[PDB]
Amino acid sequence: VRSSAGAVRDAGGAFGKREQAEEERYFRARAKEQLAALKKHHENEIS
Amino acid sequence: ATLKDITRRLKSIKNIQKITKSMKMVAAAKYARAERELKPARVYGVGSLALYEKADIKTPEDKKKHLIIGVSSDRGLCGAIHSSVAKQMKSEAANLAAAGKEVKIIGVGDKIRSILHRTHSDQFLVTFKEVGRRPPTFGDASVIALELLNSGYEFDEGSIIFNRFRSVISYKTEEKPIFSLDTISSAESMSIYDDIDADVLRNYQEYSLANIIYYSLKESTTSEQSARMTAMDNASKNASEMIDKLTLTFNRTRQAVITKELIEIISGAAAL
Amino acid sequence: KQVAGTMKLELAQYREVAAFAQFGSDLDAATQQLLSRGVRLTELLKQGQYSPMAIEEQVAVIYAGVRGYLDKLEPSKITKFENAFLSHVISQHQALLGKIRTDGKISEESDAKLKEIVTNFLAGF
Amino acid sequence: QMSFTFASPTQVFFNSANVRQVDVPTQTGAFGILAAHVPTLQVLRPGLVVVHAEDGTTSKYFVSSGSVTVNADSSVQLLAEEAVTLDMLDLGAAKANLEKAQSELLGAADEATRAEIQIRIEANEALVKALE
Amino acid sequence: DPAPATTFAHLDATTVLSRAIAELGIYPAVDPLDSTSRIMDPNIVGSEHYDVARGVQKILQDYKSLQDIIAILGMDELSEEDKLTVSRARKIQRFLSQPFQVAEVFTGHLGKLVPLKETIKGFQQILAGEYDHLPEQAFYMVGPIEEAVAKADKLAEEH
Amino acid sequence: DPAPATTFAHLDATTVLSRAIAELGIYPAVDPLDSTSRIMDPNIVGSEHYDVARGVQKILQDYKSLQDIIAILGMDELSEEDKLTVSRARKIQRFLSQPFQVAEVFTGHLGKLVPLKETIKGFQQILAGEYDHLPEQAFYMVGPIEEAVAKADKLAE
Amino acid sequence: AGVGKTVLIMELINNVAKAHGGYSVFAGVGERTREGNDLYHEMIESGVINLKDATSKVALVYGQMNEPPGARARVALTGLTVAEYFRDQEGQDVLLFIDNIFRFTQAGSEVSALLGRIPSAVGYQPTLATDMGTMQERITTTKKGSITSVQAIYVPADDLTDPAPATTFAHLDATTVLSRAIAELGIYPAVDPLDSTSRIMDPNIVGSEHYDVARGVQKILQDYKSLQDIIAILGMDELSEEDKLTVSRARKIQRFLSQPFQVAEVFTGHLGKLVPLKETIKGFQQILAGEYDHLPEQAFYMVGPIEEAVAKADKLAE
Ligand SMILES: Nc1ncnc2c1ncn2[C@@H]1O[C@H](COP(=O)(O)OP(=O)(O)O)[C@@H](O)[C@H]1O
Repeated sequence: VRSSAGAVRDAGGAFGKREQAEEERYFRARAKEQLAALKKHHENEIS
Repeated sequence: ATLKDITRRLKSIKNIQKITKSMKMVAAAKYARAERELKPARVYGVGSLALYEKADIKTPEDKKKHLIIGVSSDRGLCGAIHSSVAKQMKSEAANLAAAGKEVKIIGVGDKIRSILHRTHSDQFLVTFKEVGRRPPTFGDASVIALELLNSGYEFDEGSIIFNRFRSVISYKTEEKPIFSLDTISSAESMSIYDDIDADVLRNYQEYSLANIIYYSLKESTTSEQSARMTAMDNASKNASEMIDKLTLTFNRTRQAVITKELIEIISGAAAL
Repeated sequence: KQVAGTMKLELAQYREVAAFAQFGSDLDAATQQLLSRGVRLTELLKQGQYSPMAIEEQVAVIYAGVRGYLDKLEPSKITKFENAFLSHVISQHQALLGKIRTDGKISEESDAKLKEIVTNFLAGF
Repeated sequence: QMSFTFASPTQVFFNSANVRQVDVPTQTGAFGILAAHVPTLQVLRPGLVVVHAEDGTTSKYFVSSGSVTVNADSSVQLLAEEAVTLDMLDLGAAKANLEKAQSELLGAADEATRAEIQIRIEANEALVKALE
Repeated sequence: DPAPATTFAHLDATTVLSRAIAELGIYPAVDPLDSTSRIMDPNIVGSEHYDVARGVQKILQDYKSLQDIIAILGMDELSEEDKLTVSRARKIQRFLSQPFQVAEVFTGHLGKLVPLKETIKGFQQILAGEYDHLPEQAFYMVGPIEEAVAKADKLAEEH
Repeated sequence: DPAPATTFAHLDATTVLSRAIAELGIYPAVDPLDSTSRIMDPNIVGSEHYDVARGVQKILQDYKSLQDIIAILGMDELSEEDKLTVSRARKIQRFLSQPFQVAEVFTGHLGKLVPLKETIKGFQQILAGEYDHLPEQAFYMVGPIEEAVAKADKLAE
Repeated sequence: AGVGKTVLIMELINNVAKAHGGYSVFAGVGERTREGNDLYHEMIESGVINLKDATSKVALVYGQMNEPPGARARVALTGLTVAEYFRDQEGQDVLLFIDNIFRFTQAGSEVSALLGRIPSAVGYQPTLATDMGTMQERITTTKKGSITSVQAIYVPADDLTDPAPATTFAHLDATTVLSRAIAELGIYPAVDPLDSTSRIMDPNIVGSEHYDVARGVQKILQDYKSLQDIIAILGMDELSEEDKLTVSRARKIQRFLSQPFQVAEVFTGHLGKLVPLKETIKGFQQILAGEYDHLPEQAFYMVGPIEEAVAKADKLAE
């Protein structure tokens, strides 16, 4: 047996769930910031 | 479990073991660098502390303001570094609040802020991020000192908690006191220092604050990198010790699968 | 043999510090140079459908790559360099390729001429 | 005797050394420290500290800022924020920076900027006066 | 298994639907790093189509490799050339999803057809970085790329 | 295996003794998350009994889920609620162990019968948090929780 | 492959034919025809086989890989027959190389399947234990002579509990682990000093001085292996004097384990040496006690007795 790439997600163990949750956290934060910036740009562009 | 489950778990654990091993290498490199940089900073900070060491300034214990500064980095995976520093910070804050002091807290590093944002959440005065990503410098200490002095908090005393780097295996959560020019002026032990008005004395106090912040930054950075090296070494050893058992189980299950399939084939062949 | 003998060792060294490639920084110049040579060597071995290369051209490309005339190049461009350098050598210096093909060896005269060709081309890229 | 300790954050020049006399600048006024100088605290100004060993040797280190402490037990601690030996500087850069600062001080954008430019001015001025 | 393993040799194109992708809600669940074809060549489909397809596959594979690190370090520790890789890969994963006209019973959305040019152009743009400013959820279950832009605008407005 | 797999359907209450627990020294080695009964009903055993049993199982299951991370990243990489859960789970795992009368010759310890009310009370207390100050080993091989407190007192001197 | 298996086999053949007068047999069970021809020509070149003057030291028996299983399961017995003659009817010691011993069990398995016998645990024949026993139990030291068998071993799936190696290892009286990681370092033979083991590493069998020297070398090499990590992490400058001394001793011992082989002269060019047992024990006793802390590492690379290492040390400073 060898090791593949991205096997932690495949295993589905605690580490896979933990990784998926961490990634979702980070990108939820960045999505909130990007949505705020998009609203701000849309207000700054009516002028 | 089935052969597929053991195969898949074993692959994942091999991945984790490799990641932790490379992490231990990187942490060892950053440790060598930080422990090389800490030599001059150790003597620099010790010299800075020398004054208050050898002219004792017992603060007047009838003050209301305090300041507790904890030092650590943004990153985890470093043992109980942040845990110990936050434990000391909360211990001191509670002991001081027993007497009704208006304590306040500056957290250097996001981890310290987070560990103390449940209780002592309100007492935060200001906090800093991007600590430990790169080695600290006197510029960082100057920035912390500036953002402390400008913040309109006339603290009458303070403590700084950090992780003194005893050795690659051990660190000690040390605390160093810090005072204010109102304490220095009224400290009779300063009577034997000449050319001391309230201008050079408190410029010197500002510089002393910056010095202690920088010394604590260097000590804590070295301690954090040593702790991460040890933690990732232990994690790699745990992963390997787990892969031993998982490989044994995988081989047992592989042989069981071969035997079972073969017995099914020959039992079908015999039955007809 | 002359060229792949050292290419094999360079890739062997790269394969045992491959994991760091992500971290990349935070490491000394030793492993940094190891995995900066390995990436170039790897990107030389990429090849396309139904386009085999004559032995002398493989030797020329691996010579350029391993003797060190590529470590100052962004990896993503390496392929282009190859697909350019190859053609260039095919056009102008056919005599050198003929000598390598027939002698079956990189004589120090041919070695020097090839170094000159690689240096001159790499200069104007 | 005197126990000297001259140490930039980056590097340490003397650690509990034993020098005869050390001449240091200061906000109040540049002055010299000998083996029994009365205790004092001071904060340095852009200048050049001059050290002399037990013998008659000398050494000049240009210091930007810091603090010099002289203690009861005859222990000098000269912590300098940026201490560089003179052989690390170049004239033209400092001179041009000084002249630029003098030029911009006319532009009283604000008192804080006036003070910042003044600090840069006399910094480079000490640099040139050390190198001129 | 012997049955699918033996069938693989009798097809000119396979689209291996995956349960793991279908768990992330991406529908169709087609596995980008296991679906293959025989006409995926620079001669039969054109240079730009081929370059974009290989770019999508390579970025997804890089993301797969990165997830192993993200498992331990957390994702704030990733370098700044890789956080970009992860974000782009997530955007591409979402953009590969699409609502079908026969799934209106499940999703409620309206089925769409995306001619080839829109797909190639949208993936070119997502790879180039022309959409680093939109949230990833802006691409979930949309047709052409312009619809992802409109959806991002609507999310922002309703924010 | 076909034999136990088949017999699982003929029993009211099963009690799965496991070698993994026995290698930890806990005895009886009963596995708390494989043992089952058909009278684990709030209308049969009351509500306090059922709630205590289900809280014990919930916390043990949470600790089992954590074990995968704990075995590599250590306990220094857990939230504070997770550290507290692990501490309670270890206390409960130990407290489930009991010394039997017939095992005096093995252990030397004195065999105990723990009445049902004492068991419910002790586990209710451990779950509430009335014993977060004691160490794990204070619960190892004791009868009712009074003996656990007494042993924790002995260890403190 | 690539580690020195054939050169080591040739050296063992030569030394045992030279220091004992005992011949050797090579039973190539399941032998690739290409590899068999290459081995034949390597031997002819190296002198162990000689086509002219009836002084060959090897009897080659080849059961090729393209013969029905019934013939690959019996060639080991042909080799054993020749060697048994050399032991009983000529009363001497013999070497018996068996490359490979896995292909022997596999051939037996195929024969048993052909006959129609229920396959055992993992598809191996039901008679695996006694099929191995009948062969392995004729390689012994009777009262006329001895057959010493060197059996190349392949471990299927890197599984040391597979029925084939599991049955084989019940008979092995020693193990020699050639490793690539030591051919890279230039030490030859590549024998791995730590993986290699033996049953007679017992003070009763080999003696107290031999035993203690062997354990001293093993301990120091283990310590150097452990310290290599710390040297690779925390730097060399942070090691005590004793640690640095052990590193020096370990590097010198490493280099001293290397030896020049009379059959690999054309590679090294160095004239081959045959180090008698007592000389080896003396050399390692001296190196461990510290008598040679004042010599350079390269003075030990590819030398025979220790005194020859001293001679090299002198000649490399003149
Ligand atoms: N003692 C030695 N001296 C010099 N070279 C050696 C020695 N042992 C092994 N080698 C080299 O290692 C290579 C391994 O090849 P060989 O052992 O002959 O076949 P195989 O790799 O099948 O065992 C040889 O070509 C030889 O040059």
